Amino acid sequence: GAVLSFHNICYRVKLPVEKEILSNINGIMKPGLNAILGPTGGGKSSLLDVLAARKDPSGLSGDVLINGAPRPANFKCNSGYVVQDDVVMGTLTVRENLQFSAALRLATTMTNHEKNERINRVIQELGLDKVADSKVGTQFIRGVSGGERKRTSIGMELITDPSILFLDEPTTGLDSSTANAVLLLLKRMSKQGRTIIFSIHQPRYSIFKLFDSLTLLASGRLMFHGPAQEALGYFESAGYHCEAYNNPADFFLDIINGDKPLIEKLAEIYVNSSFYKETKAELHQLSISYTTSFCHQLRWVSKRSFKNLLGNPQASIAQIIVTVVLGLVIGAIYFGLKNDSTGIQNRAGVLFFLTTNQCFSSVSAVELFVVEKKLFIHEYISGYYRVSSYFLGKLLSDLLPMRMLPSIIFTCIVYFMLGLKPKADAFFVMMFTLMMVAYSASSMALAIAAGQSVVSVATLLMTICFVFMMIFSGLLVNLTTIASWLSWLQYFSIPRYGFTALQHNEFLGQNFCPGLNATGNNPCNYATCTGEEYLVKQGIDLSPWGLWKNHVALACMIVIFLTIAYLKLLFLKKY
Amino acid sequence: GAVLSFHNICYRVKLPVEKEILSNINGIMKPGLNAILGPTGGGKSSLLDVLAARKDPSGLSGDVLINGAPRPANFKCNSGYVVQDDVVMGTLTVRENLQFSAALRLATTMTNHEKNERINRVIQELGLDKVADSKVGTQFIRGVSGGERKRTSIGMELITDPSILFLDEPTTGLDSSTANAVLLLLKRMSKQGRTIIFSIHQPRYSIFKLFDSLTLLASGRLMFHGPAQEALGYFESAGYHCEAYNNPADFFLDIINGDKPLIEKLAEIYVNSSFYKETKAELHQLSISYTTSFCHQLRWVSKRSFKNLLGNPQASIAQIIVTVVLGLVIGAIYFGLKNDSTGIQNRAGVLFFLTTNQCFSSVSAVELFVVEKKLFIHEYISGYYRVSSYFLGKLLSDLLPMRMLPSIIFTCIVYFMLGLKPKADAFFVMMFTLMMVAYSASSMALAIAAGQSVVSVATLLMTICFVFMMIFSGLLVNLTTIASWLSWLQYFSIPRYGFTALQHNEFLGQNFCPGLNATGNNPCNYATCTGEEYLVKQGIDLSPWGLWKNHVALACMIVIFLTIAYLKLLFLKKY
Ligand SMILES: Nc1ncnc2c1ncn2[C@@H]1O[C@H](COP(=O)(O)OP(=O)(O)OP(=O)(O)O)[C@@H](O)[C@H]1O
Ligand SMILES: Nc1ncnc2c1ncn2[C@@H]1O[C@H](COP(=O)(O)OP(=O)(O)OP(=O)(O)O)[C@@H](O)[C@H]1O
Ligand SMILES: CC(C)CCC[C@@H](C)[C@H]1CC[C@H]2[C@@H]3CC=C4C[C@@H](O)CC[C@]4(C)[C@H]3CC[C@]12C
Ligand SMILES: CC(C)CCC[C@@H](C)[C@H]1CC[C@H]2[C@@H]3CC=C4C[C@@H](O)CC[C@]4(C)[C@H]3CC[C@]12C
Ligand SMILES: CC(C)CCC[C@@H](C)[C@H]1CC[C@H]2[C@@H]3CC=C4C[C@@H](O)CC[C@]4(C)[C@H]3CC[C@]12C
Ligand SMILES: CC(C)CCC[C@@H](C)[C@H]1CC[C@H]2[C@@H]3CC=C4C[C@@H](O)CC[C@]4(C)[C@H]3CC[C@]12C
Ligand SMILES: C[C@]12CC[C@H]3c4ccc(OS(=O)(=O)O)cc4CC[C@@H]3[C@@H]1CCC2=O
Repeated sequence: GAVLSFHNICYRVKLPVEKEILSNINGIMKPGLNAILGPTGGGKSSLLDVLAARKDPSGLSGDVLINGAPRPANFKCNSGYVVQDDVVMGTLTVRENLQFSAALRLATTMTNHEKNERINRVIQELGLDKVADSKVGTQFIRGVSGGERKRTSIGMELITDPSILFLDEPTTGLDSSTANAVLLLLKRMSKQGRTIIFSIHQPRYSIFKLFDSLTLLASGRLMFHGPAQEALGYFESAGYHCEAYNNPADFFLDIINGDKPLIEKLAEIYVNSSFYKETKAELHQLSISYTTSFCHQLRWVSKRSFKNLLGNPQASIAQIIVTVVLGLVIGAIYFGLKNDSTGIQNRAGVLFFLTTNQCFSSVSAVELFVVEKKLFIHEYISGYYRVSSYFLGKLLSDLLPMRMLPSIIFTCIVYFMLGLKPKADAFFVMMFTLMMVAYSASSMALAIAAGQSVVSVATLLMTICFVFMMIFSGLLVNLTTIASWLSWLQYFSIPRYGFTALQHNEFLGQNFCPGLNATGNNPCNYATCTGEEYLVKQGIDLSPWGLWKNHVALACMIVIFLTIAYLKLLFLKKY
Repeated sequence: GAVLSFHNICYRVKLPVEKEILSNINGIMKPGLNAILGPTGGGKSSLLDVLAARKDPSGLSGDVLINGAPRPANFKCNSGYVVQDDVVMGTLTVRENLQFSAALRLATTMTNHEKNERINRVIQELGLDKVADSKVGTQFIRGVSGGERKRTSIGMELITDPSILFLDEPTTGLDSSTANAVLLLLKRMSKQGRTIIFSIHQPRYSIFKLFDSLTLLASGRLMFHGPAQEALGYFESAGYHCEAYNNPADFFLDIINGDKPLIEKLAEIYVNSSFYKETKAELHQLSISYTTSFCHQLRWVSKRSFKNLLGNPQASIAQIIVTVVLGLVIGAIYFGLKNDSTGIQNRAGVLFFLTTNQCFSSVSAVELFVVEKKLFIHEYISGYYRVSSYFLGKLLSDLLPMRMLPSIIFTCIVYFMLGLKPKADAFFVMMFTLMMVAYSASSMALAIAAGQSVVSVATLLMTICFVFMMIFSGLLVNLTTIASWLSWLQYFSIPRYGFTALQHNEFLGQNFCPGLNATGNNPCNYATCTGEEYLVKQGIDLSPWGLWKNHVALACMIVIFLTIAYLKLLFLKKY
């Protein structure tokens, strides 16, 4: 089968400040059951990642040679990597997660019936039949414990039918007789050609027999590499005796920890050993395309995020409910506005609140998008889909429906309850304008929080930007008294465009005076008797170009921010 | 030493829907080294909690008898409980955490020098000298690994000099030769009278010798209880043989898992065993005050939260910085307001924004308070302090300084930059009013989010309430057109009181007309020529009672909400 091999592996990590993890490991793997066993945080996951082509190639001083020839281009297609920290999506069922992996990472012509057959096979083999359709962990719903979740994580890669396999701590938290079941499964599979590579913590001596090739790492340096049955012989020759300890693994790990630095002494002793010579001799003897179409990747990512949204209420149902309640409350407060000395303040207040609420709502959904960062990274480097597919899928999942909906709710209730402009064109223009401001706010939210780690800083920055934009809306300050050298910032406010468009189609045919015919017989200034005078004092144009110009400014903002978000994703250091 | 004993322990957990965890355990502990070893999620933490008096006594059908006499009142004073999930505060150093525990849970007359001596002793013994003053984990700052963190958690109770000790999975993630160090320490201590009780996952056969009394739990039922050296004899008699397996613990746990339900068969076999008779025979043979003063508990909790705030920037430094920047920006935008046709809109906008920003800021700090819920619960049931002490400590830590500060910043910048009322009394009234609204918003935040689990729902509810309150502020809707049967809600708005008080001392001596002397020669209505006419149209009283009444309404809201928060804490199911 696959014969991975490496030569002079080294690595460095930037703390301008740099360190070395993994100092100079020289070794060969083989088809069968290979292993990496060493002290925690000594270089176990690091080496596994480096072998899996999952770290930035600005540190692997050295190489990797599959069967001699360099890493084939489909290497990430032909191998599975079981992560160490359970990147399984919490709001789905187990069977749906496995369906997801099977649908994306397998062939196309395979009938769905056979995919389900394989899924049931994995479900039985991993010991998951009871929780097969249960719900994985969530903050609201307590879910299956680590055992079932980790077995889910392992199944997600086991379903891929890989010809190479990688695992990082496959049994951490698995119960003693379920870890044994897992490893007996692995050993049974590792007799058909699959080259298994994994780390492990304190295996049982029964497990220890199953191994073929063993590798000890402690503080980067390679300590031993050879068959597990001769690990004992090596240490026995180098002045140690087995019989005192009964589980070889503990004898090995105690030797490392002292049961003039020792680690270097062990390293320089190994480099003097015959195994090293055999390693060097054979080593010198020896010397992206995705599976399924774009439409399919789009379909399946969109469906998964549909399921996630329906499963998560605090961003989907909570928003709709608070929107309905606010619509009703506002319909009650300002009910039946009067064309009177109060109508101007009332109308400006209503329009400003609708606009600013449409703006500030978008933060919740972008938080739900941000928390997917690590999951997305792991799914990408594992070769699921293209970046563009993930992007458009998330768009059609959340940004399209959950933001198009509240605007319809708000207009359909408020508009006729509050007695705004009574024609139809004004109704639909209000509806469309609210849609536009919602989408633009979402786009800015994405472009700010596309590629960020922590959700609290993203939220803080987003709220700061939105506050700065709404300060320029036009209600809080009369825009014609802002100084000359600061007015230019008025063009950068989404609420400005939205609120301006809303006022322009509302105030246009209005007059707020006791009797319009003979209220001008005493034509005092500072009167605002007609609506248009109020519109002018706020600095707004009157020909339809004012309204449509606001709309096109909003559309341009949408497109620009979406492209910026896509670029921040594409160039992100996806490692 | 202490001889805990129990009889007919049972428990139930409400899923109106109920289950049984821990079915009918009957057993004795003794001074020395006792243990609980059984399959994961089979009843190991549950029993330990029940013995530790840490579950609601609506399920312990049965009893616990220390040396025969019932549980003494200082039982939570004389025992330490090492939790399973690392409730150590992430933003402190290790030595400061241990100082905290030593200062609260030990005597008073002990000189601080000796407390530090004990701390160094524990630091050496637990293997923590290197990270003794490092920083525990944080999102912003990567921190010491679980090994060091778990040793910190264990030290926090080991410093108490307890005459009884409890541990739940003391070694999960500890390195093989550090787990061995921990357990050799425990065994060495368990020869001086301390009655150690702990669970464990897959101990080594070397460790297995150290035990004195063993206890196997699998699906609630008691499987075996007797010395670890005769556990083998029991199973050997009941048709099993040891030699096939080399680590007794794995032989035991494999027997449970099948290496006609078996679990009940084992239970009914045990109840027929001689050990059961000895247990029954001896069992039938056998048959809160805090340490330090209030001032001291207050001092130390306040100091710890001081350290936490300084260590956390996103709620302490970020707020001050954004406040300064907003102060400068607002000072620039409205610079030098004019008593002119725009002054009314400008002034109302500035005052409304200041008020609503003071209101909406309080959410961050209350989030930081909410995330302390589980930590507070664990520290209370462990007998650190009184509830009132924790409450007043958190108040003097966060609510006092971090909310008193921004108001001073805002007034000192904005007030003179924007040319508001130019006397001093108005300056200080604005300052005091902003302080009051800040405190009232914080109080409502606490009373809403005192005793809540998830931070996202608390934030959502809080923002909904704040939005509903500001809708009634007076800028967005003219309060005299709200219907009769909804006006009463105007008294429930903090922004209403704050904004009203701010407008009342500002608009009072003002007139917004071209030339005041002969602008009334054309006395048209809908003019708002003087400020007071604007004040009246908004429905505000003019005698000083308007201003002071707003202040007293705010003070009453503060007191009411603080008492409500304290009651929600006190009656909380602190188990
Ligand atoms: N990205 C990183 N940043 C900072 N330090 C790192 C980074 N990667 C490794 N290190 C450091 O290198 C040392 C070894 O890390 P390593 O990844 O090999 O532990 P590990 O293999 O994952 O052990 P385990 O699998 O049990 O968790 C660690 O002490 C760690 O501090
Ligand atoms: N408060 C509870 N609510 C619901 N179920 C519970 C509760 N306490 C226990 N259980 C149930 O009882 C079973 C056993 O729980 P238990 O506490 O004994 O696991 P455990 O001892 O803590 O195992 P481990 O220590 O490794 O975590 C679990 O399956 C759990 O679902
Ligand atoms: C019902 C209306 C009037 C309440 C106002 C909206 C807020 C307060 C309500 C509306 C719907 C509610 C949510 C409905 C469903 C769930 C799922 C549950 O497992 C946890 C609570 C949670 C997340 C609720 C939290 C509170 C919530 C968001
Ligand atoms: C990176 C982000 C913030 C880029 C900001 C670009 C925005 C502000 C740009 C994109 C298109 C631009 C608009 C293009 C056309 C018009 C119509 C014109 O008669 C007035 C200016 C106006 C309305 C522009 C204002 C600025 C504008 C809206
Ligand atoms: C638009 C303007 C005002 C944005 C203001 C952002 C400033 C005030 C905020 C944004 C993100 C914040 C940073 C977030 C994380 C860290 C890392 C930590 O180890 C030190 C504090 C530090 C560096 C914070 C300091 C305050 C900070 C820089
Ligand atoms: C739990 C929450 C909603 C408590 C609500 C309490 C509020 C509404 C209470 C607390 C203090 C009260 C105020 C105390 C004093 C005055 C001054 C008086 O000349 C008019 C009534 C007025 C203004 C009261 C109105 C009601 C009031 C504001
Ligand atoms: C209340 C409001 C939503 C949120 C408000 C807000 C929220 C945070 C804030 O500052 S912040 O520190 O929380 O970042 C300031 C403001 C000022 C006005 C703004 C709106 C007026 C109408 C509206 O619906």
